[PDB]
Amino acid sequence: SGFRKMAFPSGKVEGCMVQVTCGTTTLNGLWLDDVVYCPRHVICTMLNPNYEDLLIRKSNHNFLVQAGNVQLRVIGHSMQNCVLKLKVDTANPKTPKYKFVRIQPGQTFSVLACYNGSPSGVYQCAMRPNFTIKGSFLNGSCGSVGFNIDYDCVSFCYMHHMELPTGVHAGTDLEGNFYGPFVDRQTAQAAGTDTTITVNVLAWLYAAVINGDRWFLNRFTTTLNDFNLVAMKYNYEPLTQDHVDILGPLSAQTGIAVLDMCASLKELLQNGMNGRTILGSALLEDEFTPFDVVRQC
Amino acid sequence: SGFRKMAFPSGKVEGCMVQVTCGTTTLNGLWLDDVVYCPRHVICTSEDMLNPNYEDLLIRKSNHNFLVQAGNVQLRVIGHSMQNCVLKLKVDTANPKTPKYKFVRIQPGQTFSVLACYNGSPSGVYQCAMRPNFTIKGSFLNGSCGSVGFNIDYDCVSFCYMHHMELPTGVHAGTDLEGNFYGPFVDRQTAQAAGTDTTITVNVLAWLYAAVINGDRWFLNRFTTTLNDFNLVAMKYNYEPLTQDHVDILGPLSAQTGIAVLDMCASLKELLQNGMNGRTILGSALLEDEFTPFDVVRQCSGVTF
Ligand SMILES: *[C@@H](O)[C@H](Cc1cccnc1)NC(=O)[C@H](CC(C)C)NC(=O)c1cc2c(OC)cccc2[nH]1
Ligand SMILES: *[C@H](O)[C@H](Cc1cccnc1)NC(=O)[C@H](CC(C)C)NC(=O)c1cc2c(OC)cccc2[nH]1
Repeated sequence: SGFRKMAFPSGKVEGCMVQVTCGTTTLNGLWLDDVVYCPRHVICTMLNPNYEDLLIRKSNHNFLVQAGNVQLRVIGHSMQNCVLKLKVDTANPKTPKYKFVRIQPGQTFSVLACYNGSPSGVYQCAMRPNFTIKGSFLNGSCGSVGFNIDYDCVSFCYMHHMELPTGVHAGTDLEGNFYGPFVDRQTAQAAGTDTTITVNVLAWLYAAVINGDRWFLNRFTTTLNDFNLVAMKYNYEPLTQDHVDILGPLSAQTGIAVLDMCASLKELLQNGMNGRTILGSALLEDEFTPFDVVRQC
Repeated sequence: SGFRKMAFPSGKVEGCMVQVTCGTTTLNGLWLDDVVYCPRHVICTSEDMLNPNYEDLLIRKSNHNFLVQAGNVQLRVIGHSMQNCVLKLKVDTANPKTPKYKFVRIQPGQTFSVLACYNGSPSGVYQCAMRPNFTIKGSFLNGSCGSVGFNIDYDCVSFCYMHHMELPTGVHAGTDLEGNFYGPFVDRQTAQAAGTDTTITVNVLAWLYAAVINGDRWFLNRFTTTLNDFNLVAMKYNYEPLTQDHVDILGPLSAQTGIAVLDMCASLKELLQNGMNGRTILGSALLEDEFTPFDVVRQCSGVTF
């Protein structure tokens, strides 16, 4: 029992992390097979780069790639969306089975925060509805990646690129397509209104229940359309039938019908928590997916 | 910027986790050089667990009653020792992946990372604190036994915790890697009292500094206090008394922020007496005490391994 925000073991990703330097700039790259992936702004001196015109000026020898102390030799370079892809003479012997994945808003993943090619720490976070993440990313953290692990397979879903003036974080998938509307330029850019991930809050109540926290369990039910009315009011994401289907196995575990759980949540939204806690949080937690709960419970 | 509860990178420990089986009980072991460390309660039986005589039980046991599996490989158990509450199963092969490591006994209030494992296979990593009452509030399911807690100092893995049991209340208890329990607990199936917990005052202060460093200053007040008057508020709220040693350890944080320790304490006093008024600090509606002052500086300066 017990319930913690857990990250995936980071070892398979630790073995892919390298340092990439171009000119003055150093950040992190991901080394898989004989390719090294990193943010393309590694080639910048920043307020509106022409990335094609700045890339042109660079040649293979202008890129220094270091895997621990081993200096890799760069035999090719190309730019795909917002990532640069450096061909190196040497396939990474520690490449795990991996995939590249574009996650949907609401899904979760682990971040291995790195500096100069070396790991500092690992932590779990969620792709917000507005396509940002609330991480811990200092200068030099760019190129750190987010990932999920299924048995033996590393699904890479995020690579870090920037901090917004608000202090949240934006980045790309490993094809270099930004999540959200952001661009890799040094402007004030607006995230967008955020919202809570309702299907994740419900999953976490199911987790609370499984752990003996049941005080919020009310004697009401509600309808999907009537709950949704309340969720719009409290900037919660609309709950869909797909979400109900997803919450089914937790419903049958606890014997609490999803729409019953929705009525408990409605009353929580409408009257607060009254100073109590749920799984040791005084807030409604929306960064656990239904899959996350099942994996841990 | 940003501040997260961050675990150490777990790679060096992942290569040390194995699956240990004795009779019908399987759980996790830690394989370092030619030794596999695990909870001795692995040798026990359903009917033995109210008060096992571990010495008697260990004598009836033969190396070949112990199956240490490492991935697809199976390791050759050569010897069997018992050190306090841990078993020491000597195997033929040394772990080629053995990190540089230490065994360390930590203090209440310090933090570490747990690599939660089931069947010798890593499941997830998370950062937690040894509570003042020597329990931990983790996430541990049957078969999570023998998972380990550690800290990393650039190169060297300091193992401090090995998980043994869940108390009837749902919190966790375990030992150091010499098998000595943290707290009054014993490795038997009986009710055992954790006894009163307190909040780790020095860690709450460290986390308020982390909040200031990250732009979250609303709680900063125009007051001061002394240690003694602070420690009167704190005891009322089951906060650990703050010592001069604690104030000394916060000094680097006071210096980078411009906020005297006792000033920050005055702000915490007010927070205990009046709550947060529905507001958050670093995303939390409660006061967080699982970041030590070393954790804050480490994360905020981006230390690496
Ligand atoms: C780790 O494998 C679990 C710890 C745990 C975690 C969460 C909830 N419960 C237990 N394994 C254990 O071995 C603990 C150790 C005791 C000393 C607390 N549990 C048992 O050892 C145990 C109890 C038990 C019972 O009920 C008494 C019946 C059959 C087998 C069994 N094993
Ligand atoms: C890459 O290491 C840093 C990552 C970082 C640093 C500190 C905190 N969090 C993340 N990212 C950058 O240097 C990028 C470079 C891009 C634009 C090519 N820029 C930003 O991350 C950035 C620009 C910017 C602006 O506009 C100047 C305003 C506020 C915040 C902000 N962040």
